[PDB]
Amino acid sequence: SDGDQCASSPCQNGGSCKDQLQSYICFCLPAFEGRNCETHKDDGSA
Ligand SMILES: *[C@@H]1O[C@@H](C)[C@@H](O)[C@@H](O)[C@@H]1O
Repeated sequence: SDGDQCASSPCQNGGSCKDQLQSYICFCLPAFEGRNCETHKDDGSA
């Protein structure tokens, strides 16, 4: 009962949305980045 910021799935790139205290959190893979998982980390050779 601390606000629901996971109704329209704010996460992206198949990110997992989880309702947390105050705000929320997007659980994604280690190869992804960004607040809403919208930055595919494709480097490999970098
Ligand atoms: C939610 O967590 C993320 C990290 C991925 O494993 C998703 O497939 C899962 O549903």
